[PDB]
Amino acid sequence: KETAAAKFERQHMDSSTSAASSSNYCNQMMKSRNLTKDRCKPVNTFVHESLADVQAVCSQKNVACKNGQTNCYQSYSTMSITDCRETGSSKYPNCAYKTTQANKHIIVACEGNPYVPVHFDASV
Amino acid sequence: KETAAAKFERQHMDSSTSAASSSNYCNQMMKSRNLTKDRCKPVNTFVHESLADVQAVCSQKNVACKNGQTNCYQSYSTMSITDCRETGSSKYPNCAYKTTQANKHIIVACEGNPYVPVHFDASV
Repeated sequence: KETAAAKFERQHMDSSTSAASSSNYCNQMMKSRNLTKDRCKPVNTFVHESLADVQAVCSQKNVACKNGQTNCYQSYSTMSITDCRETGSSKYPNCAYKTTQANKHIIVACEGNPYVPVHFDASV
Repeated sequence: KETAAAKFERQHMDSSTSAASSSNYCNQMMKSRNLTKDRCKPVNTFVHESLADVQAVCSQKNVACKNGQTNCYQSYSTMSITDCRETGSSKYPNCAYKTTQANKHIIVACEGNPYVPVHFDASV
């Protein structure tokens, strides 16, 4: 239904903020992006950069993905990212998360034509 | 026949060094730890802290693991870790790695009695 590119954007992009505002950012974002609909998605990272900057990563440092594929790319520059981790007290449907704000390099998996991110591998 | 805890130790503990020595660290360790044996393991993290300090994370902050279950723990403090990522040029049996040294929080999955790390979930 939803495009892989569109899926990465809904799950990992937040260009409208430069950073996680408060400690409640994850609680709010995990829910508005539908990642809490049938279960509490345990982990998720939001990137606070323009789409253009994120798409540009597909042409930066080529590295192996977690699974062995070689279409992974690491940003040369650090980016404003928000780490969301489900806490030990969260119970669906009251999904609860720990918000962690940081500047880190990102690793995404790119595919298609045009060549854009379709998968969030990791942040380092 | 290694236990899941012994496996964790071989793969992710580097108590003997306070930090990644140099840019060759990953090439050396991936090999000596047998992670380059039949194939190049694409990614891996070494923790540079005493085994005691890492086992202690199993009683620190409880978080959801990547798989959704809640036997993961996030260390209270940052720890010295080295990130090893297989580069695009790497070719078995001559595995090539990019070494990244950083001070980050670690998330491990815990199991057994005593309750010790058996899986490296991520660094944040």
